[PDB]
Amino acid sequence: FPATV
Amino acid sequence: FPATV
Amino acid sequence: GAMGSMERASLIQKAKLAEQAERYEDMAAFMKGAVEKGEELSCEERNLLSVAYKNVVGGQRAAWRVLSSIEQKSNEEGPEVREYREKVETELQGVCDTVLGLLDSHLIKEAGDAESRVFYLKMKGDYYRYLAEVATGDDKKRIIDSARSAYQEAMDISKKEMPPTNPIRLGLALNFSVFHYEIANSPEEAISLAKTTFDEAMADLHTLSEDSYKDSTLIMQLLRDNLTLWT
Amino acid sequence: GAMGSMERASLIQKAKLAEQAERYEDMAAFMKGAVEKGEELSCEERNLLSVAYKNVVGGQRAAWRVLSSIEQKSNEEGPEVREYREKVETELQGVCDTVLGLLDSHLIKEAGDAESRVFYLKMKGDYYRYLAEVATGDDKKRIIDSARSAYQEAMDISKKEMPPTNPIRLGLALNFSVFHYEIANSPEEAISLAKTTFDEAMADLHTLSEDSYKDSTLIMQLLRDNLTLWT
Ligand SMILES: C=CC(C)(C)OC[C@H]1O[C@H](O[C@@H]2C3=C([C@H](C)COC(C)=O)C[C@H](O)[C@]3(C)/C=C3/[C@@H](COC)CC[C@H]3[C@@H](C)[C@H]2O)[C@H](O)[C@@H](OC(C)=O)[C@@H]1O
Ligand SMILES: C=CC(C)(C)OC[C@H]1O[C@H](O[C@@H]2C3=C([C@H](C)COC(C)=O)C[C@H](O)[C@]3(C)/C=C3/[C@@H](COC)CC[C@H]3[C@@H](C)[C@H]2O)[C@H](O)[C@@H](OC(C)=O)[C@@H]1O
Ligand SMILES: NCCCNCCS
Ligand SMILES: NCCCNCCS
Repeated sequence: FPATV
Repeated sequence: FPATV
Repeated sequence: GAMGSMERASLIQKAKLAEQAERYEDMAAFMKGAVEKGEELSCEERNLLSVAYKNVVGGQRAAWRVLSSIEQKSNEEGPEVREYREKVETELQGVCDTVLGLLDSHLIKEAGDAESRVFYLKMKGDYYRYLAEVATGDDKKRIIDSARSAYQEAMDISKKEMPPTNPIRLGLALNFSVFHYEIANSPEEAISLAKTTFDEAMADLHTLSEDSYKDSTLIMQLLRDNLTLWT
Repeated sequence: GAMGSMERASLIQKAKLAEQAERYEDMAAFMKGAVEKGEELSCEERNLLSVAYKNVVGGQRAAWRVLSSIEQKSNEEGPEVREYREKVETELQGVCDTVLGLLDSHLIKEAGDAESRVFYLKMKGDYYRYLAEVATGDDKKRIIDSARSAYQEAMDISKKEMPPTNPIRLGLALNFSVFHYEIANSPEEAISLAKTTFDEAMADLHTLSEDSYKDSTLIMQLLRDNLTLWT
């Protein structure tokens, strides 16, 4: 999955 | 800490 | 409510202890109690609220993904996997509704300064995005549009009031770019947003103090990681 | 009770799904529901019960250790750290009492075969040992003796009925050795037990099938790790 913050 | 299982 | 009899300072102190102990459910409950005292959160307090709920919902989303994958394999060429996936899904939805309720009852209307306003609107887009990940009914389009509208309002303010290296501005762009890619089926918009955000921040790193932007440096690496994954 | 309306097979199936999803609180609740159906657990089912509670109490013990350490620094040369450490401690105690209650009401009296009997008595010693780690009152000595008596009964049976390479026999020796070292202030007994256990199992590895004892191999490495830490 792509990274989020 | 020592290992336990 | 549940934390009604505890002093606000004690709830904040206990939220910090729960963070050190990795007890994110307790940390979220203490921070909800603190928000419910009715005073505006400080910058450090806003971070505690966000970390606590991001960790709680993070665990539920990881579990939902595992269950959803097992369920998808069971329907290829019993009721238990579906029942358990629905249980996890309802718990996840309950946590997102709790966060969205705190944002819309306390935090958003009182936030006047750009930094807090963008922070809470980013959270609103994040929690609507988590609800969109599990939405399967006639409500999915409205949930997705609620996430988009929150992210878009936050983007409009951050571009006007914050420098391009501000970690909240960068984090919002990182997450709105992921929303475009994963939720709105707009990979070109996701890529354009991550690229412009990274490029604009790179050109502004000349104005910053050396050890003052470790968070922005980490977010810039995450934009680059996504751009590498997508291109 | 809470899981009273669900079929036993469905509870076991859901316990396995919860394990894959890393939802150990759900896994423990499903396994408690399955034990409460009144049928004896199978070997695979006993492992599910043990893993679920070991992970739940593991997290609480890690948190208690962090809080206890902060509390110790605050009393060197407010009430919040103590209050929160006591909250975590009471939750941990509640989980140990739940496991001990299941062991003493269902599982131990019905276990006739050596493998299950030693498994449940090892669990009884483990959960009394976790209660001893936080015990500070006039009850501490009795709790420690309850852990010792459970481990000792399990040791007596395992030496008579199981080969020295049996993973349950090895795991019991690993944990009873840690009890001697950390709880009973008997480092010489802890070292002697780990050394004899390791040596006896090494001499019996000649009788085993190549890929059939990965668990015993892992436990033997843990005995060696403790012996290295202590000597
Ligand atoms: C519980 C909070 C603790 C652990 C005390 O702080 C978390 C972190 O809190 C701050 O960092 C924030 C922050 C994060 C940084 C990227 C962490 O940076 C490093 C270097 O670890 C991730 C966090 O989840 C947090 C609080 C959240 C956000 C996110 C919130 O959306 C609503 C938007 C971007 C980002 C902002 C607010 C960051 O500034 C600080 O700037 C960080 O310290 C440094 C040196 O960068 C600290 O690690
Ligand atoms: C949820 C359980 C799953 C993940 C399905 O199984 C856990 C594990 O279950 C079994 O292993 C047990 C077992 C463990 C093994 C040491 C794991 O081995 C490897 C190679 O990972 C640790 C577990 O906590 C468990 C179930 C517990 C005990 C412990 C219980 O005390 C009351 C005594 C020693 C040990 C015994 C029962 C082990 O046999 C199996 O032998 C393991 O498989 C292999 C190939 O060794 C499997 O990983
Ligand atoms: N370890 C203290 C982290 C402070 N983060 C900045 C709050 S705005
Ligand atoms: N992955 C299945 C694990 C089986 N372990 C042996 C049960 S006694």
